[PDB]
Amino acid sequence: IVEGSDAEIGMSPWQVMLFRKSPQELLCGASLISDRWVLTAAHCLLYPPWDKNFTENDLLVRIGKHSRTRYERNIEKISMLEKIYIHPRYNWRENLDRDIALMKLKKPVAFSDYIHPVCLPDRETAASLLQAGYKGRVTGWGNLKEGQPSVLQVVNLPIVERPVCKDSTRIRITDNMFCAGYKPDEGKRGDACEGDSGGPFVMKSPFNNRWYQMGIVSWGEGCDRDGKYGFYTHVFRLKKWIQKVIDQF
Amino acid sequence: DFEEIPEEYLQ
Amino acid sequence: ADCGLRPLFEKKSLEDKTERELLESY
Ligand SMILES: N=C(N)NOCCNC(=O)Cc1c(Cl)ccc(NCC(F)(F)c2ccccc2)c1F
Repeated sequence: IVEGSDAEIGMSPWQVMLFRKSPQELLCGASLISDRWVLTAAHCLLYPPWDKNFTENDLLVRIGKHSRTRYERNIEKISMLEKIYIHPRYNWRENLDRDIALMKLKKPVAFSDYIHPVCLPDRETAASLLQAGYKGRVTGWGNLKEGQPSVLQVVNLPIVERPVCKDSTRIRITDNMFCAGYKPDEGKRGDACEGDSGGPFVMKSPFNNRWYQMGIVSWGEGCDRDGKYGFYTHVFRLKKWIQKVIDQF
Repeated sequence: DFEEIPEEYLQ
Repeated sequence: ADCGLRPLFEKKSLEDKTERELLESY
């Protein structure tokens, strides 16, 4: 996260860290959506242009974390994966369209002050909250500039109008994405960056006071460049696939 | 850089 | 069923430092 702040303890209890077994390193962020399902970005697992293709056994998920590198004894939980599901029509060849993946945990995780699922948006929440100018929140342990933080970082960013997202890039934008960030002339900055991928873009409903995950940190060009924006996977647009995977497996 | 995690998980 | 409600914030009726920024944008 670039131009963000240290998160408070327990501020994002759904934040998950994707951790490589060997070499031991941070791969991506992710989010807890139930006691054994974790949502993340497909490109975190499968991206052939960089010879990236991880399987259930290459990975650990670490839940309830705050420090980036410490083993947070008695606080964090570490889980193994049972199965990984990548969207069938994830487009890694062109534009990272449908950049989304589900991960089923070997065993359900127990909730605590530091570990708690986020909600998935219903059609009406999405309709009401996904609007240009509204702000959402992004979190991650990713790079601080286009170097690495000691604790989880947070930044609030406004949703940007569709026409503006399109005119800022040569990449072909789809309905399964939205962009967010400040305009060059708005004075405030901030963006996700490398390592933040797979993390949640969340919003707090003014109606029921619950936090909903609206997007998944997907891609951008550099980090926090003027006239550029972060792009996020549109979670609701892909909810049918999410729901399908879950009640089948 | 990262603090070692218990060996059982690296399994 | 209990999603999106943080034990250390919503459940105790405490606010985090910047959530107001979100609400004020809506
Ligand atoms: N919010 C941000 N500042 N970054 O977001 C989090 C960092 N996520 C990534 O690094 C994933 C990623 C990957 Cl795997 C491949 C290319 C790009 N960017 C190059 C491109 F934009 F040209 C592009 C876009 C999509 C397809 C082909 C090429 C990319 F960002």
